[PDB]
Amino acid sequence: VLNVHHRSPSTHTMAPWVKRCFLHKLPTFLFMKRRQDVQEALEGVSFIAQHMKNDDEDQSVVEDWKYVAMVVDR
Amino acid sequence: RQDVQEALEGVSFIAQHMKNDDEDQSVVEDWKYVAMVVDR
Amino acid sequence: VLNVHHRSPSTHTMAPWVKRCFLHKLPTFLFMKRRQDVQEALEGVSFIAQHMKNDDEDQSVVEDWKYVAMVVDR
Amino acid sequence: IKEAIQSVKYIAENMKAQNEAKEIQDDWKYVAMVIDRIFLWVFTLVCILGTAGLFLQPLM
Amino acid sequence: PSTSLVIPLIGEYLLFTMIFVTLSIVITVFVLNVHYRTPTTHTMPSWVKTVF
Repeated sequence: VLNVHHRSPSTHTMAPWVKRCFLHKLPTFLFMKRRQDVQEALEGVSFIAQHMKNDDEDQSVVEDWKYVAMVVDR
Repeated sequence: RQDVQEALEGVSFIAQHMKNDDEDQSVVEDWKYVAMVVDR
Repeated sequence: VLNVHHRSPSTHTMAPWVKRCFLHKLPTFLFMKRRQDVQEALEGVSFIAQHMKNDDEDQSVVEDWKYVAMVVDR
Repeated sequence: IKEAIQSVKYIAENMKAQNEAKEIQDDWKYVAMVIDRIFLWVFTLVCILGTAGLFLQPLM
Repeated sequence: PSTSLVIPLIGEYLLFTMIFVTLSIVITVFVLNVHYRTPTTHTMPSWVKTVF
């Protein structure tokens, strides 16, 4: 249960059965309850927004792994 | 024009957030140096 | 050799003799080889860029301390 | 005026370089995970083979 | 006893397990050195990109 705490999206991928099992049934079962120069600037700001959104997605998945490890621990 | 006004407030909020973050980082580095002095 | 690994740029100053000794001669000897609302927005973006430049410089110096620790270790 | 746009370009280039460095560090972590798994399987097979061939089989 | 005629199976098993656990720590120090490694201090080779 310590190995499934440090899983990241750059190494592993969460299977759909551990999606649907360790997040809905058992946490409710174990009482958890949860002009040209201006054009390049828009490209840079869009790249910054895409990078921060990808960072938030990876942080959400690693928090999901931490919650799965907490449920298996309990 | 109404869409333009909130972006400047966003930039000002980012500036104030990073300034407060740098002040907190300076204070915690000051605590680390105090620990180093007491240890020596 | 573990003390010199945790030396930050904010609390220590890298002397020129460790520059000339543990970075050039010994990594080759040991085969290492390495409008008042509008105007403040521009000043804020300039401040963000200068702070990221300073952060990159301090990160480079602390990685330089880590490399000095690695050379002394080998 | 142009300095702010060049600064945004600098921020974007810095974040791209940091992303590529993080990719290289993830590759270094993944090759260590691969070496860890292959030696797990090798020592599991050697341990089971030793406890079979040296401990139970002659002593029965 | 300290009879050098034959060795017990349990002492042979203990020696076997001690040898392989020592080889396990000399493997795990290598994988800890491989793990904590950055591109600002080391260059990653080309043959390690295909094999490992």
